[PDB]
Amino acid sequence: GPPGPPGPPGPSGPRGQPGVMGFPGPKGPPGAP
Amino acid sequence: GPPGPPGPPGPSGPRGQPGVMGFPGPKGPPGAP
Amino acid sequence: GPPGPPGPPGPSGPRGQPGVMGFPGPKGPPGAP
Amino acid sequence: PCQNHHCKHGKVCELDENNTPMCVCQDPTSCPAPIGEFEKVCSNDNKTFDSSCHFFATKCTLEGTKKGHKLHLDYIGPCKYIPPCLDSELTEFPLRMRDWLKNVLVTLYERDEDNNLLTEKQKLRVKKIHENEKNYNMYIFPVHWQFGQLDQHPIDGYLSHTELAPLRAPLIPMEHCTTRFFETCDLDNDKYIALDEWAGCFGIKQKDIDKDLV
Ligand SMILES: *[C@@H]1O[C@H](CO)[C@@H](O[C@@H]2O[C@H](CO)[C@@H](O)[C@H](O)[C@H]2NC(C)=O)[C@H](O)[C@H]1NC(C)=O
Ligand SMILES: [Ca+2]
Repeated sequence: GPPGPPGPPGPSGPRGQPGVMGFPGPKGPPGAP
Repeated sequence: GPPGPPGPPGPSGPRGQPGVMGFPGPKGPPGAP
Repeated sequence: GPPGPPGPPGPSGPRGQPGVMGFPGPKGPPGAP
Repeated sequence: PCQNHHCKHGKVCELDENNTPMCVCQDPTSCPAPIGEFEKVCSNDNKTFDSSCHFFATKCTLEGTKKGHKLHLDYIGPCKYIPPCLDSELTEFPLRMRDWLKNVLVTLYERDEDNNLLTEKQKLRVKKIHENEKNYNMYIFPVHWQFGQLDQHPIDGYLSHTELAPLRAPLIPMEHCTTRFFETCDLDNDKYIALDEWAGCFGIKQKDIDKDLV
């Protein structure tokens, strides 16, 4: 006879790529007196 | 009867991890003399 | 008939979050004498 | 026949003489070349590897050496020179990091969409910490929260050297002072850092040490 139903959904995709480096630190604090 | 067609693709994987931390900000300017 | 083979693995994850903002810049040179 | 087998860090899937999944050590040779310089890791011996994988698959098929006991994965980045932590800097330091923690926290408050990064309680200590177009009255939580994150193997109130890795490693090559700052936190030299050691290190009086913030 004719073909039977279509298999289940497959595996979850893999993890994404790592984001980019982060905004540079703020400016350092002035060398007091 | 032969086996049906393969099924949907698995739900999308998980958002990749974050990225390395940022560079230290710039050396602060000079102060009271 | 037989249910077909499981789906294929899904879509890769999205890109990650950007890293963390770096350290604040070093201290400031002590003003001129 | 393999997709459904996940092997520990360092191992991969290879089929045994019966076609039934098993786990053996990885051919370091077959890992992704560093996508940049960042992907590389340094090692106790100022000796560079191309990636995490590359260190595992090396170390994996190893064990019980004495020249290897004194060899562990030192930090992310490739192996560079690290200048000495001068006392001037090693002081100027807790004040910088703890500030950085504050930001680290705040830079999370933003990304957290449904208690995935901060609880609700915390998200509301940060709230009361953010709103400040005004100093010590902030750092308190950060420092703690940080300590929280670490002490975890096992949770006991102390910080093993291994428990620091995830902060010491990614950090050393941006802050030479890092290695120093963490050994001179362990006041009593217990080779561990206890919350007290850890709070006073960041300039936090013991009257604010609220052991519930972790
Ligand atoms: C570890 O190895 C690195 C790099 O292989 C060394 O850093 C170098 O130092 C010399 C100066 O003597 C420079 O010419 C190189 O360009 C430096 N590399 C860098 C960081 O770009 C470092 O001296 C070694 N450190 C040790 C002995 O632990
Ligand atoms: Ca612990």
